[PDB]
Amino acid sequence: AKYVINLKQIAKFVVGLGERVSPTDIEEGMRVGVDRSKYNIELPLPPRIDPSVTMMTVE
Amino acid sequence: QNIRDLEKLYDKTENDIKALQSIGQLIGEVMKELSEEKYIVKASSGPRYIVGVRNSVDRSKLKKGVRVTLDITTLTIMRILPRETDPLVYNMTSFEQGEITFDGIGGLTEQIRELREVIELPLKNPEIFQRVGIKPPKGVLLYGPPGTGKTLLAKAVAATIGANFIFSPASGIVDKYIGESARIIREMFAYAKEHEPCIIFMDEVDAIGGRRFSEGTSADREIQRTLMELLTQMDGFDNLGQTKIIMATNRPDTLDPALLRPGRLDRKVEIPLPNEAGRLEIFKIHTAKVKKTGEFDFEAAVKMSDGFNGADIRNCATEAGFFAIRDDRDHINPDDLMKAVRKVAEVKKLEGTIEYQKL
Amino acid sequence: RLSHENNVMLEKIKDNKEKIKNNRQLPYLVANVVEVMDMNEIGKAAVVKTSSRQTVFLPMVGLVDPDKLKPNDL
Ligand SMILES: Nc1ncnc2c1ncn2[C@@H]1O[C@H](COP(=O)(O)OP(=O)(O)OP(=O)(O)O)[C@@H](O)[C@H]1O
Ligand SMILES: [Mg+2]
Repeated sequence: AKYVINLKQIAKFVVGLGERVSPTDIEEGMRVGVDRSKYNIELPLPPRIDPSVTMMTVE
Repeated sequence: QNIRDLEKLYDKTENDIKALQSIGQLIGEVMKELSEEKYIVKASSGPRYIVGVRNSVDRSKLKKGVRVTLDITTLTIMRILPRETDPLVYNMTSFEQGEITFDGIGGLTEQIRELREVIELPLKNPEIFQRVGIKPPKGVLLYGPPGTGKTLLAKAVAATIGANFIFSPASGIVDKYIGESARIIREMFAYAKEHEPCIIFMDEVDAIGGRRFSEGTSADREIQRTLMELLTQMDGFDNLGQTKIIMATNRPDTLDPALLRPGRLDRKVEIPLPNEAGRLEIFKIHTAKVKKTGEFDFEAAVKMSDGFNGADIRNCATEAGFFAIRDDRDHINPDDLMKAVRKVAEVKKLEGTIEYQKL
Repeated sequence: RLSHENNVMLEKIKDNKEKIKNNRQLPYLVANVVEVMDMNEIGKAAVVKTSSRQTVFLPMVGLVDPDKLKPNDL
């Protein structure tokens, strides 16, 4: 299994896993904590939300 | 053939190994000759460099513009690579083909003559254009109501006549990054100069053709730069050598007057709605492949299809075919064309009353 | 003669494939092939265009069908 990663503006690498995440935990649209050197899929992250949509939540 | 094919597989693996030994090289553009061993080469990355050349490269063929290969480590010129074709230009000229010919176009015979007097005549008879003294025309702005043949004519021109065609969508040029909405046009016009004759054909140009705003937003300001880049490479400080531009739209009113000037856009061939005798040709063309099963006198359909525009007649053919299917009959009947014509004519009221001004 | 040569060359093929494997390791960069030329006319050499904005020329391509590369092919 190979994953295509779209680092915002540095590159468009094609990368494998990093052994810290199950192969079924990554799906298209998810944000990946790609490793800095010898890039790898380490930690999936919550989907990006615009900050301006955050304070509109009464706590 | 065991041993021989195994040796062939060995040659393939050896080629893979040789590729594994090889390395890549950057690509730049030579812009100066400081000395016999010092050149000022640009790079696709963007920075300039002072690069020493090899010993085998012919120094004579090194002027402003020639593409060269740069070794990644020491930045040394290696090869003399020829001119470049941007991939977003090959992806434009490599359209399929188109199977329709000038026979398929019906009713349009005078406007076909007007277009061919600019597309074919200068490219195949540049002597009458000399003693008479006329300056050869450049632009042909096809325009008319939506759905009369403004695009089908371009497909016929691509199939017929010849010359290296370049189909150009309107939005297929605009990119997000700064300037790339104009670099694409620059390469489009540069490719033509190396492939004379060229019949560069934009389409739906009212996307990048709008009357330039005076207080538009940021988006409408970068497009205007593209309109400037397109505008200059037709009458600017250079002569278009052998490039003809065909230009199609549905709303010529929303076109920048600088682009509409006679001299940039020459004879403005207008494709009108089919008129009576023209519509009979459309009916004959579009209802010839269908399994006709009667004395198909389209005179009633010609009378009723008032204001019908081209593709609509094809839609009457399609709806008649559908109606024949509704009764499981395997071929359309002359009284089933009538139902389809009526059904399409009723829907024609949904469309706005098509209005346009002869420029 | 044929038997021993064939048996040895199958193993050497396995060796060549293994040597290929030690360089087909992730991660890769992604580039769009700009245009493929046969420089021998003046052996297929392509001109990739990396996402890092570098238009890197290649003396020759490998591990990929040289005839099955078209412009805008990731
Ligand atoms: N004279 C004609 N004879 C036969 N078919 C025609 C004719 N004119 C147009 N058509 C039909 O028009 C269709 C092709 O699109 P068409 O030429 O109507 O678009 P257009 O008016 O150029 O479009 P746009 O509004 O996007 O600029 C085809 O289905 C073709 O059969
Ligand atoms: Mg059209």
